Amino acid sequence: ISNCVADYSVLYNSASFSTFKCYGVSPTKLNDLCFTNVYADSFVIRGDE
Amino acid sequence: FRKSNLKPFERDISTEIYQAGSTPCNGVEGFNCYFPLQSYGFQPTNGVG
Repeated sequence: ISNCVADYSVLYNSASFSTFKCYGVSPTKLNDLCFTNVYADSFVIRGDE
Repeated sequence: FRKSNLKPFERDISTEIYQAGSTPCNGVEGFNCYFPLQSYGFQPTNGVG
């Protein structure tokens, strides 16, 4: 996922997700820095593992 | 967690809970809401660092 402007509204505070926390990055004001590229992996894991 | 940075030679103990998002968290924890004082793990099963 390249050449974006990433609006993290629905991921952070409009969320319905079991967790939202990022290793080594403060997930509260992640808007005011950026990186070369960011990706998206998706797999199917049951609610214990 | 803290709303703002500290001033020099100041100390402040307040065991309130820290909110980020759109939820009033007064006395009760929940989503976008955390408890600040999380402790250390010091073991002799480690190296220097």
